[PDB]
This record gives sequence, structure tokens and C-alpha cells, in this order.
Amino acid sequence: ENPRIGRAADLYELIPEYQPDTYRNMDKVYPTRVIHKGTKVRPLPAGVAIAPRYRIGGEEYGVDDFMRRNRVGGVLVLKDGKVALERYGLGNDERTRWTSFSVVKSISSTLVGAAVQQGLLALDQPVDKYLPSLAGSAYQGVTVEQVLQMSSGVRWNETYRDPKSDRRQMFDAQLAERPGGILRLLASLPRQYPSGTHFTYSTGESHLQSELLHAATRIPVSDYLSERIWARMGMESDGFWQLESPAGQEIGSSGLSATLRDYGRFGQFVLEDGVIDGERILPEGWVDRASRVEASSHLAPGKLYDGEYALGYGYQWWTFPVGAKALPEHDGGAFEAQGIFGQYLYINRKEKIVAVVWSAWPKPEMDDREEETYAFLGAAVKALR
Repeated sequence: ENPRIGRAADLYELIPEYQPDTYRNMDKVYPTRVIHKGTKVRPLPAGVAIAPRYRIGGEEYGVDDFMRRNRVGGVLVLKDGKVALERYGLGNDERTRWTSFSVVKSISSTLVGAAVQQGLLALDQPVDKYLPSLAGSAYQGVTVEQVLQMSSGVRWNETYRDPKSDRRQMFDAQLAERPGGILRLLASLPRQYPSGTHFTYSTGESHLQSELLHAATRIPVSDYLSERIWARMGMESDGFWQLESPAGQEIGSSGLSATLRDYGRFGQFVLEDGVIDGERILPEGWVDRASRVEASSHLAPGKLYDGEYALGYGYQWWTFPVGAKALPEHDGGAFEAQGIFGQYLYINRKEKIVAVVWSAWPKPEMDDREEETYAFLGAAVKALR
């Protein structure tokens, strides 16, 4: 039947009939660059197969009821690099590419890491030594590391439903397809806190990661992604990345599309500390500082959003609370990427687990559905020990 794809300007507002079709057809509504795969494809062999179950409202329910309850489009659980569970929903299948939303944040954070391995970026360097457009802006002197940590301290109103918010202005720049629009909005924003001390979720600040990667590698970020990870490790199928303008610059904060198993392959890359075929794409201990939990830091779990959110922050990753504060089954030092409407890429080095979840919730944040996703994933961890 006819695909139900909505207007470019309605991405964050689609009615449910349109969300699946739009999310797996973003290249039919936005400018995109292709992330090329390569000749080699790393295997994801089958492994210990699990039929995880868990309880809700005092009743037991398995994978199908989770998919139905949380409008899930895909679930992949890898254990020890082998596929323990693999479902497609909402029309999808093995070849579908699904948009990441803010999940790409962590990807582009990882790419910063690979650049750091190569000498093109340093975490201590000022972000305007690489983008001179940000000289004399609030972002002058801010470090790469503070931007990774969403800690620049620049005033960023992230509200979507406020038409004159900074998030909405950024969305406007995107919809205008004018090169350098986002970067200009960024350079006109005022300072609010001392850099390094306060956390503000800012998709513009996240996009800075794309801008820096380009300034450093002087190639399109999609090609850098391909060269470091996608064609090296061997993703099975091409991806693509939404652009700010036709043949322009990758959105560093939104808009990547890959197959489910390719998302899993990236997660597997991360689990293995960024090592492919023996060469290190990521610096030693990159993954460790990317997901540091430290009780004294303004990023530690429990401290963000004035204590109304249980996860902390690393290098554009969300960190799970540890110790007595840990969620059931999520204690080893697990960390995730996530993006609105129900997108998760969860990594658990202790258990050697990667999980990918594609969803199409009606609203972009639902506490019931996030905690139920954590419940499902804990049931899987528990079933795989």
C-alpha cells in the first residue's frame, strides 16, 4: 500500500499512522549522504536463544506483548557477539533502515574518539581552535571535552513546544537547508553557567560534534564513519545520514538510519573497546571515560535534571546508576544511547551485552515506556547469565 510519509516540518509531531513509514524513509524527505559499507562484513552468528518474560500489572508477558505495548519496531539482543534475540515489527524487516534520532549523538561522540586516536582532535583543546566561526561567541574557550559532556554552560532553551526556543530555531535552520545556519545560531547564544559545571541537553551543542569532525578530517562525516567503522568492521548494508542542506553537513545530533543488525554491529564495536582486526580505532580507555560514573561529578547518575532523572551522562552517552542505586540487572556500569519516541542502544560490558530497540511511541518521552523498556532489557540480561 501507499507509504504514509509526512512533511519535513512534522517529524516531531506525526500522527501514529505516519511514524513507521517516515522513520524508515527519511531520505525521501530530507537531504542525506550515504554511509558506505565495504566488502567485508563481520558476522553476527546465532547464539544462546532466549524467550524473555517479565511482569506488568502483576501479570507475566513476553516479547510479543512488550512489542505491542511499546509500539516496538525492532529488538536485537547480542550476547558475546552472537544474536540471542532478533525481532522486527511495524512493517520492518532485515533490510529496513530506521532513523536514530538522538542515538546518533553517541555515534558521533565515538567518531570524535577515533579522531582523537588519529591526532585530529584533543579533548582539552578549545572548540574555537577548530571552528574559528565560534571566536568571540559563548563557545570560545570551551573544550571539545566539555561539548562531549553537554557541559558548555551556554544558555540553550531545549523546549520544543515554545516556538521561539533554541531547539525550534535550530529546526527552522534545518528546514531552510541553508549551509552554516545551525552554526550561526550557536554563535549567537549567550553564556549562562561556568563551562564544565552544569549540564544542558542541547542538540545544537551536539551538532558541534559534526562540525568539529569535518573541520578536523576535512571530509564528509559520513565518509569518516565509513572509513573508521562502517567499511572496516564490516556493516552488512549501507547507512545514510540526514543533512542540514543538499550535499551539506551531517546533523551531528539527529538523523542517522541503519539496519538493526548494523546498529548492533556498532554497539559491538563499542563493547570491544574500539578494536577491529587488531588495530585500535578508539583510544585506550576511551570507552571508560566515555561512560565514567563518579559520585563527585555534576554528571553522575541522579544529579541531572535537578534529580528528576535517574541516569547520568558521559561522552554523549547516558549512564546507568550503580551500587545500591542501580536498576535491577543494570549494575555492571551499563550505558546507553537513546533518542526520542523510543530509540535505545544499550551496552553492558560486564555481561557482554548489546541491545538495540526501535520504537514509535506517540509522544517523544514516556516514563512508563522507558521503565518498561528497562524491565524488558533486564529480563533479557537475567535470562542470558
